[PDB]
Amino acid sequence: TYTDTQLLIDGEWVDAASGKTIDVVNPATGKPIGRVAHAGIADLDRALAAAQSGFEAWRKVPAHERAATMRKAAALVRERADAIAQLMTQEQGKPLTEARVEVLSAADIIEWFADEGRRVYGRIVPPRNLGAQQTVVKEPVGPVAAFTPWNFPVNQVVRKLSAALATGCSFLVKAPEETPASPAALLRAFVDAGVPAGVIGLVYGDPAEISSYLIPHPVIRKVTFTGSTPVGKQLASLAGLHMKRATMELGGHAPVIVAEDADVALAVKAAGGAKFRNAGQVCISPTRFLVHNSIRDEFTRALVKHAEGLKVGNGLEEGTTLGALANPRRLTAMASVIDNARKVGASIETGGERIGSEGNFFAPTVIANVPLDADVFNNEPFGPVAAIRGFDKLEEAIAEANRLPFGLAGYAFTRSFANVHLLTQRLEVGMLWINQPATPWPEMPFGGVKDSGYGSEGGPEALEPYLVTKSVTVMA
Amino acid sequence: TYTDTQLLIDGEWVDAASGKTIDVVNPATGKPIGRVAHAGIADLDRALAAAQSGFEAWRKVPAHERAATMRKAAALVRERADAIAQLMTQEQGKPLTEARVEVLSAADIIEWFADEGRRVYGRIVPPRNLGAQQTVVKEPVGPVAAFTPWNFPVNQVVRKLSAALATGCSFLVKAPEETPASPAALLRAFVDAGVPAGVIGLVYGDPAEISSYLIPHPVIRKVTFTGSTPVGKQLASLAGLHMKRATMELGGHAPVIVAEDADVALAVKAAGGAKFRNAGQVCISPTRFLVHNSIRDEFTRALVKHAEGLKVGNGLEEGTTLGALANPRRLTAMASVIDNARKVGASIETGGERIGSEGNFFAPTVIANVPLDADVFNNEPFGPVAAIRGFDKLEEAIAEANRLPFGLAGYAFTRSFANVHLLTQRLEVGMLWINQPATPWPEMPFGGVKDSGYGSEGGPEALEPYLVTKSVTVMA
Amino acid sequence: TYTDTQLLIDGEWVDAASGKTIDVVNPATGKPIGRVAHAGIADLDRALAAAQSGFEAWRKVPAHERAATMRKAAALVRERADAIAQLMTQEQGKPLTEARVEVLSAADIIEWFADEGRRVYGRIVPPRNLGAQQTVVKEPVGPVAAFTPWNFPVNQVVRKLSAALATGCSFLVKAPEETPASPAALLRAFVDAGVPAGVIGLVYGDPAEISSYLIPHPVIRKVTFTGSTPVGKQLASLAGLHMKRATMELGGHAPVIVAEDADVALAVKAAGGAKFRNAGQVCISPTRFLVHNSIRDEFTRALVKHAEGLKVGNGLEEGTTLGALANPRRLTAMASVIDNARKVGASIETGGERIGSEGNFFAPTVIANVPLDADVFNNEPFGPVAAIRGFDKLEEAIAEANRLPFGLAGYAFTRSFANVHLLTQRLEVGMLWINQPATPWPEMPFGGVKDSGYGSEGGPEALEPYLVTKSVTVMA
Amino acid sequence: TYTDTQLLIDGEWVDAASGKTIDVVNPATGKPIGRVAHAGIADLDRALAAAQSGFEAWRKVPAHERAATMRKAAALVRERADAIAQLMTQEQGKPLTEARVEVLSAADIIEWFADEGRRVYGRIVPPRNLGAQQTVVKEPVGPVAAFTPWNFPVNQVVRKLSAALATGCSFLVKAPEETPASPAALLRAFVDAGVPAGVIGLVYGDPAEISSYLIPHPVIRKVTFTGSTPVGKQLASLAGLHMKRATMELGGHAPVIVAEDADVALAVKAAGGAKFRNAGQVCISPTRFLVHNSIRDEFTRALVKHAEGLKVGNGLEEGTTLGALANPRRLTAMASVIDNARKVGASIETGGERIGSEGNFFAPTVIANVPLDADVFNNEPFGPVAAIRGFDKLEEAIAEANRLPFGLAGYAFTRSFANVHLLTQRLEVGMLWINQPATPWPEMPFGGVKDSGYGSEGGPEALEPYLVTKSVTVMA
Repeated sequence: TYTDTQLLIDGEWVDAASGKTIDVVNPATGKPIGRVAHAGIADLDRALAAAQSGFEAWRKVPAHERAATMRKAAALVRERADAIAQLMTQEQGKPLTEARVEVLSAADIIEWFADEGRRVYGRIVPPRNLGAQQTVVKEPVGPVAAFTPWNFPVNQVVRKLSAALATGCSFLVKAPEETPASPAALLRAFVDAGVPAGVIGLVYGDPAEISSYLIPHPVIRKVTFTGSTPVGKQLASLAGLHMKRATMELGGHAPVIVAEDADVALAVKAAGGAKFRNAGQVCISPTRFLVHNSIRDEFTRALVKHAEGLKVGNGLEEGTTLGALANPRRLTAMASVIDNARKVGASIETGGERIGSEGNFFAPTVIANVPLDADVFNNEPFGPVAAIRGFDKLEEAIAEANRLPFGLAGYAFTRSFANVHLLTQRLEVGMLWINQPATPWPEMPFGGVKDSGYGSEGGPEALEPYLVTKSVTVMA
Repeated sequence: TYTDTQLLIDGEWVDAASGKTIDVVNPATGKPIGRVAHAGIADLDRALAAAQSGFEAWRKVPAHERAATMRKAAALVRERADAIAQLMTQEQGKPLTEARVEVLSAADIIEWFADEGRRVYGRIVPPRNLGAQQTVVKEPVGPVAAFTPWNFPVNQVVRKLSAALATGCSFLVKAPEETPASPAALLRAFVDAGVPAGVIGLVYGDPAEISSYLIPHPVIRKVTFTGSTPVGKQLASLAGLHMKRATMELGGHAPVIVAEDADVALAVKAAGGAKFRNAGQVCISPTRFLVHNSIRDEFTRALVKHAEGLKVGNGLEEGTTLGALANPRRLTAMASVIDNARKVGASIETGGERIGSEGNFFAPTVIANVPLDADVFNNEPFGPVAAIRGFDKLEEAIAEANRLPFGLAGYAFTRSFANVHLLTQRLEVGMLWINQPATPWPEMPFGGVKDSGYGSEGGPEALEPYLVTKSVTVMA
Repeated sequence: TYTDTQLLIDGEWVDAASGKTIDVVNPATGKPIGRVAHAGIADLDRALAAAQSGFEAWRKVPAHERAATMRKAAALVRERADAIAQLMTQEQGKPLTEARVEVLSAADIIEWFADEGRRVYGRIVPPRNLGAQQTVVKEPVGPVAAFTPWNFPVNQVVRKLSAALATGCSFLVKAPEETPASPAALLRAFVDAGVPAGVIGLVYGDPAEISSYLIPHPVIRKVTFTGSTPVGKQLASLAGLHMKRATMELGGHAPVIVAEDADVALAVKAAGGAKFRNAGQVCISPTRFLVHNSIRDEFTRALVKHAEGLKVGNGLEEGTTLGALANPRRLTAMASVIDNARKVGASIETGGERIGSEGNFFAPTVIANVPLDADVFNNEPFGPVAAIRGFDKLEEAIAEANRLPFGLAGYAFTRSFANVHLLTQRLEVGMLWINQPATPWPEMPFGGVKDSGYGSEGGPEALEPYLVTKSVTVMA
Repeated sequence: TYTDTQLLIDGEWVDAASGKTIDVVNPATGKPIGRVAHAGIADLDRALAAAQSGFEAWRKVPAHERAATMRKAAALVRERADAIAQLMTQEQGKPLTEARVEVLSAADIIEWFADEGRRVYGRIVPPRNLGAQQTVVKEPVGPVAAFTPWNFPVNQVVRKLSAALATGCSFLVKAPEETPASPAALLRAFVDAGVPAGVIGLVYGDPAEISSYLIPHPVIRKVTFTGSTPVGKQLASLAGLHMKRATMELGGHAPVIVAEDADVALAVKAAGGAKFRNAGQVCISPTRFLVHNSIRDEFTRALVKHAEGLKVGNGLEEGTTLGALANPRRLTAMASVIDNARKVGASIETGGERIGSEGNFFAPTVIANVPLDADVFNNEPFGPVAAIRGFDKLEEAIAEANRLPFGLAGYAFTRSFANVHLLTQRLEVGMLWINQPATPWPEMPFGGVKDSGYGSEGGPEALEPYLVTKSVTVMA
């Protein structure tokens, strides 16, 4: 089974006013599995009024009470994690084992942010005149509009929602029409835990119509988007025209630097595992493997061996470790990336093809001998493709790593302090993981640089985009 | 004496390749006093290249060395304060005494920021696996494009410049064509102190063309603009379209709430004195005077008396306490504000006319019986005009204070703790001063909310728009 | 019912080696209710070995796991709060309603410290040479010896224990022989929640023999004591002789300043309620009431009215609001304080006598017209006695407030910002509460100044006495 | 030239009421050079009264004014660096070049602390009831009694003095009778800068009698001592008996771990150079050289060569790189250390004798084949003596590094990240420097663990022993 999804407005699950719905298909099959309410402008006016009213309510609830309510939502997300994961796998394609991991960590994230909300500290500044008190108070910015994409239906809502809620903001999210049930199950946990009516809202419909209406509207004080770099540029431009606070989490093109002193088995296990996680459909997925010439061939073979050991299948089989891609455009885009690679003289080491003629299954693919003008080494592939090149000198790996307008994550494998320290200072990324896969715990900052966007969704830094800082000076 | 001003590119004071200049007028007389170079695209290209190199240089200079270099520049600014102030008054209109105060407070800013650059701290997070070290590191964002207005020619530059230098970014500023010499003099103190070629640049010319070229350019990593709300919106739109970090300090419309228990005489002294400072051409200037009805008449008359005491004349003549407005557009703008007040039934209690027929002199003006639809109570007048309205309940004054889309500064006068705490919580402003005029020290955050923009220019918060946060996790 | 109490050593509840026990009496009755193991030196050697081994174990458990374990202990303390409170009332005398409040808030404290342990942050310092990394790491100091008194058997263990546990330290507490069962029930929750063997230890016996042995012993790296000022001086002296880190929470003598603009009903309700809480047996209990002459008489009558409305009785009756004093020396000391008051010419307004001839019931007592040489206005009474004097000028109240070598808490009632600000800057206390009773939440610092001791048991500051800070600089 | 030194009391350089003096010797010659006033109880009484008044004064001076005053003092210290260094070398023994370095680094300290005084921040805690404001405020503790040793006469004073002045405490120091003039000269820079009468005081005399009088005295709120472990224990015992805040910087015994992958030449240059700095009379001097057996012989010979290169002679003669030891007790102490090394079977590889028959000259000495029971490997030698021992496993070196009750500084040389991280975690020291000598900058914490005491003299942490934390909760 798989349920139809409704809008959440003012504490109620409701149909759109007009009754219109959008069909939802299972990517592993191509067959309808349900429908989602298609909101129009009238449903949006009701969500906005409600968000305003919810903000006036929520900002008055003391932080410790807000925290206890959020921890209650978290316990419910944990309990319902298998049922929610089954919804997710069906609508998005990832393996059930991966969906379960995603939802359980959603509960972890909520819990950390609930406690963070109690530690939004102000400051007292030693004054220039002892007869005055000089303070810096932090307070919530107001109603937030969030736009979240399909690759992690739950986890891309959960950080934004948790940070908003921990600060005293209300929250109105447009989630993906193609993966709508698992984000709605997340918000249902919050409604059941006692977050009052209007603090949270959820809508689905025509993405352009919704974002063009919410972002200029005077109820909304803060906008947050995660998605593609070109769509973000369009939304950050609209937000700027209406002077709205904005954060953006966009495309990455993560380099992997395998230094001469690297453990190779480890690199392959850690970066290769990470590459094929959610079929490469991750803003932090390692893409450009820069491997020292001394071990390049050995690395390339071991990666090929890892790709070929993946069990492609419908994500509901527990043994499936590579599911279908999320939707048919991902096939088109993977076909295009692989064509261009062949055309520019790269070698397709394994994979490189659609599997079957039903659903969106594409084969895990490793490209070697990749020239620098290849599409895969310039545009974000966002799919189950690795591209390998060699280097001699660590300084040339770093410059390659920094060549692109992205961005976001980077990985490396090395053992010397000197290399760790050099990669730390020089690599143009928001997050760098060395000798392990990505472990984006909620207490670590998470966000990009350059075209990958700005603002963090972890650590205390994650609260700041939702806060206003106010200087107060009172002469006694 | 008044000097002609050049562009600063890659260590060198130079003319524009085209040789073009713009005439500089003294607002007190209407008479030409000098000229400034009118930069074109070609000179911007050399500034941008120089900025790139300067960033590579300055990012490598240890913070304690950057700090000592910045502190020398500040010592130079102090040494040259009379000369700088003389240039400012001539080009901008303010009295010599206020110019000197601006220039000295510039030095105070540079010093605080010099020291703050040494305290851009990272952090170490207790890890989930004890074999890994989880750190968060702070780094400079990159080359900055800055755009600054004419109201405080030196001070609007210095906070942006100081922030950028303390973090290790390079800095390219477009300063006002109408007030070129005093900022160029500030920049010349930094060159003479030892800031290397390319780290700082200064251009003048057509503002639209400079903005449109610098903001989309891939060398610029971060944009900062101080100015009016409409231009900031156009600039933030563009920044967004090209995914640039942006901060904005825009229009204010500061309410002043004089409560039933206020010390009226202190209220007149503090907020009257602040009103006519720089002839009200200040983003935090008290404008909407909300006075409890019990003391409204007493307050109006005392404010009228304070306006009448002011000595209007040329800024070089000692005695002068209110100079000329900075340009002919401000006179037209004041007559419109006053014509509208009268049209809508308000009473001009004093002032309200041009003085003489040469230069930009406007009498200090107090308006009462102001209806809620008068231009002065909706648009930022940015001029030597106070508007007074009465209230009965503090709650009504608070709701009026929040009514407009602006939210920069707020003022109040009251003695009860409960009202301090209420005002602190409820007022939608970035900065609030109670029982005193504004004292915007560099250690205090300084920035807006709503249509007044975002990002702070004081406190440790002023460094954050100039920094990227990198999560680094290394497994042993 | 009421249970006999054992030692906790190495995960096991055990008798002392020798079999010796100490009888426990109910203060409301004077009758034996049980016994507690009397530890000797051999039991201490076993506790110390175990604490060493527990420290090596606990310091290796990642913080998030430590937190989850502590939150589990907390949920068990919450569930068992009524059963634990019944033990407490019996052995200590406080009303059951007060005992329940104490234990429930113990669970709150644990939960806040569990999350605090995850936020023990290090720092990265911008280096003087870019080739080095300069860091500040925080790590646990080691095995802690804690000595806790009888007035709040559970809450004086719980803060020390929680802070130790959140930092990675092991913990060995000597709890009170006269109130031993409710602290043992607290530690039992931690054992049941999965804190491993030896991380926590609990012993009872001859207070001088235990503290003389634990404090010099090389396993113990940190000592913490809460109790009387003269006993602390002796223990801080021993700790200093063996160079052991020490914190001390000692006697208070809390002033209450009721200013001329005070709400009187509120002052009486808030400070009077607080005075008779746990029969005045609290280091923060308001003792010296300094009331403005204009309302002194009205305050004195309303306090008398509050004291006379207390229902004296055995604490197990739900309606009892003043229980018996904790032990027979409290009667002797209250007899002495009241004698001296009468002798120096003070007036006993109500109470002043033992009630009955069984148990330790003393009457709630209010003394007025108190000269400055009266014992009650110099030595900490630690019992159900208030002492009232007048003042004319707020500055004279403050000097009186600051006259004594204590210390700890202070209270006031006033409405003006000016007074709030003056009391804030001038009053020599660790904690100041204004227009309310004490609400010592775990997120607020808690500790004294002067003879009241040093170190805080709340806020992040509470972790620092358990941490070592290490500067690390590594040249690449 | 060398000058006689006086007491500094309440703004005035004065003699002791008794008129007594102590002779000051030049350690390089044995010859008298001057005298210092020998303070008695009566002069201490005037210092204590003056300290009380000075505290009342300085606590009222806004932090930005305190900072500017401190920065002037620092500018004076720089101006007078040759003169101060001349006094130091004469009285203390170190070469002129090292004295000048000490004096200049003093100025650097004062400046950092000046700036840190402006950033003693309080905080605002999200409240449990929104009608209350919960703040935590920082205040100066009160008058300080400081006791400082002869090894860095100016530098051991300056950190304590700077900390105390930045927080707003007053300061009374007993400096070394054997090296009086250079600290008095430092204190004279603060008097000439404008620090008011009473805020700073300076006495000399009988150390025991001064200590016993100042520590129990009710004017003294905080004690700080730098010195040997046995005297610190006696002083901490007394501080404790009178419930005074105390910090202690005591004996160190720094291990140096040269790992199998070390750069041996850098190891010799960094830790050899640091060994003979101030002829090893430093609390963080490398002493126990633990060298991997593979490179031990290479290391020993290179260190012997570096010791042999040093130029022994009077500190005023240029060329001199190792001066005389500071007093005759240090010669006796070195002969004992060397007599014991030889008795226990170690080999003296170079040095190990007195040079000449006048003054306190000792040859730079390297000892190898050192058994674990030799005095040099258990007691702090505080002299120009390195002891070398080999190891096979890094784990054995780490367990030796931790074996002693001292734990001040530690050094290592290694290239692998895993060893940096291991050493960082496992070494029981306050400060660790890897691949470089010690660089104790004022922004880095500086303090011990175990028998080396407690409290930091660097970083923001250096201010915390000089501050009290006050929780303030005000209900509207």
